[PDB]
Amino acid sequence: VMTVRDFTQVFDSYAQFEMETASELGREEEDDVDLELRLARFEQLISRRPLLLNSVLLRQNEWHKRVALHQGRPREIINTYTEAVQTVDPFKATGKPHTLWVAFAKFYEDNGQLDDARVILEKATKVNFKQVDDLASVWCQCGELELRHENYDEALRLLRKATALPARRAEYFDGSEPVQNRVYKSLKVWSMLADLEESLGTFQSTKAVYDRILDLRIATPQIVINYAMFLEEHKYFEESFKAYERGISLFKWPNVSDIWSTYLTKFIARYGGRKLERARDLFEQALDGCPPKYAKTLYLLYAQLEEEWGLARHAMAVYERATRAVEP
Amino acid sequence: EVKKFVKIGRPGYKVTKQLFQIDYPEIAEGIMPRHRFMSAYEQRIEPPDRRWQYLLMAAEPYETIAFKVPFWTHWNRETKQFF
Amino acid sequence: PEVRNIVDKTASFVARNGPEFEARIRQNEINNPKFNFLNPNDPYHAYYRHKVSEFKEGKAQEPSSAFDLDVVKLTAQFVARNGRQFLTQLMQKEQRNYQFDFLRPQHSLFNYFTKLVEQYTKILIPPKGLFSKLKKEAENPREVLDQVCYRVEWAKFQERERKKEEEEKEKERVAYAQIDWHDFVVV
Repeated sequence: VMTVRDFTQVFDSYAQFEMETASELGREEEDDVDLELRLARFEQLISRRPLLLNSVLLRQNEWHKRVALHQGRPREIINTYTEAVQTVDPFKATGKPHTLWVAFAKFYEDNGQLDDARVILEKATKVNFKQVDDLASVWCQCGELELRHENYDEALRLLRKATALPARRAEYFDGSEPVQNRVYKSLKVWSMLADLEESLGTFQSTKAVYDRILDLRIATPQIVINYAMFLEEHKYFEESFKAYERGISLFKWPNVSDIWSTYLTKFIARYGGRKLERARDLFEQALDGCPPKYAKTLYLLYAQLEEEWGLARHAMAVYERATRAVEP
Repeated sequence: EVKKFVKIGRPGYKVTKQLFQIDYPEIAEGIMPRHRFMSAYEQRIEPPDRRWQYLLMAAEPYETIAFKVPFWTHWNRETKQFF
Repeated sequence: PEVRNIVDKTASFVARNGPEFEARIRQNEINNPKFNFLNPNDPYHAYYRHKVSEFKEGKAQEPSSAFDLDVVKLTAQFVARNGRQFLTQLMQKEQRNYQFDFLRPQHSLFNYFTKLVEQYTKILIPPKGLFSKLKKEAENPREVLDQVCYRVEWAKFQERERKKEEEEKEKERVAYAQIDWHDFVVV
């Protein structure tokens, strides 16, 4: 056939008497050519079931993988899942092939919970230099599957093994993205490994250093999680200084250094001795720069702490010194 | 100077023969297109079998409408169409 | 298409107000990657800065002898009185058993016949000698001075027209004499 509606003629004949070329025309010209004509011919031969018009006609004019897989979802084309898990169109993609290995692992879950789940996981794990978080996110999705299977011990096996194995290559090889982008990724990777702090325990006292070398560049988002973990596993002066410098030395405009000053003062009190020289001295050394981050957040520590010191004289010296720096 | 400031931008000739018509961008200049049909003997290669000739109407802002050849014209400027 | 709509949106805002508003908005929202497409930080950098050019220039779409002279005088007398395009006093003279040698338009004498007809019309306009005659000519050297100056002004405009036409033709001839002579090619 060389024209259209020849499809419908063949359909009428086969129907009164009741074809991948119709699919080749279901994936036809790009922008609004038919997207429905060969679809209607194959889907109204008489009518039996398209079962592929949806997938092919939605891959004609990413998420075309879902556009396919939702056609015959649970088990109707249960054998055609082989084709339906495919989104290849061989090209460069970001989140798409890692998402695709994750989706074939979910298909494996529905198919037997192991039949190609870790197969697809390892397949995507044997990819090019990391340099990007799509691969780390697919491997950590596989690790989330590990922690999901409720197997605590072997889930920690998978977490440790293939979440400290990215610690050999988390990011920074090549690309038009020049920022390494390993810090937050491998922070979430350590989160999935241990010290998730909301689900699992069994993190050692060295878990704080694990989180530190799990950032390995900086932890600006996770100064909070690092502070919590450090004052849980240690609850000491190293933890206090860790949280302080975690907010202070990571990023300016103190969305971190305000909470860092709070951590420094409150920890130097409730771990390192109360009302002492260390609290107020570290407080001054932390909030020296301390612009009006919110309104004025560099006196609300030292003035009140010099008043808690108990001495009217030092409290008054610090009160004049802070009121001469109240509202600049 | 006509050739020393001759920017060769490489736009195309989008014309139909069959009476030769082209579409072209507006250079904003009083120069109208100049055409001529000549012999195919001048080029930086000169492949043999040079008896077929170049009928070309060239202008400033467009790649000129040239072709084999085997006033009586004009260019509508507010509409940007050469006939 | 979130990143697509972001690149196209920054493209419309930069097709309207430009990379200066890019620097402004990036300094205002460079804490969050919602402006990372207008900054070096997102993958929509190239697509964005080019789509601004596209939607600005008009490539992108909104995001979604005495005897012969006497005979000519008689031809003018007939063309002054010919009152219909197909009815006149000369339709009979053409095929009415005589010679009609000024009746040709392909004869060059047709042009002198047209001039004689213009003269008969210059006599047949009511202001030309039918029933009204104005004396601003018979006793008017001031209107005559006005008319001399009017001819002179037409002459000045015409001299300018001739000079501009000569210049335009010379420039166009030089342009054809410098037109593309090497890259002859067809599409």
